[PDB]
Amino acid sequence: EVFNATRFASVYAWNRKRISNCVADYSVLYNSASFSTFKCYGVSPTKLN
Amino acid sequence: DLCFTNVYADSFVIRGDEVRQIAPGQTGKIADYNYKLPDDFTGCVIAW
Ligand SMILES: CCCCC/C=C\C/C=C\CCCCCCCC(=O)O
Ligand SMILES: *[C@@H]1O[C@H](CO)[C@@H](O)[C@H](O)[C@H]1NC(C)=O
Repeated sequence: EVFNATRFASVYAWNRKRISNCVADYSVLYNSASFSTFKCYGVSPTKLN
Repeated sequence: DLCFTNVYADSFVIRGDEVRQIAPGQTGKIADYNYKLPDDFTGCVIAW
């Protein structure tokens, strides 16, 4: 519902959404999604799991 | 102006958006299951 949505918002009226009570297993994105930019700031990616 | 000791060349083909994954950290599909570099890496990466 976040990554594979239908219409996104405009940058002047950008959208915000809360996430709670869920398991963050992102390897389910490997089969479909291919990101051009991914950057994490206060955390290393090898520790997100 | 240097001389190098134990030179190995590794070769493969990937997709463009995955090139940023050829680096010491960089979790992802290519780095988790296919090809991984160490943290104490001395060498060079080239892509075209
Ligand atoms: C849908 C919101 C989920 C909330 C996630 C919260 C914390 C986890 C942080 C980052 C993981 C997001 C996926 C990283 C991109 C996949 C590439 C990879 O690294 O393999
Ligand atoms: C969205 O639907 C599925 C969910 O993973 C995905 O495989 C597909 O490629 C996506 N389709 C779109 C919106 O292009």
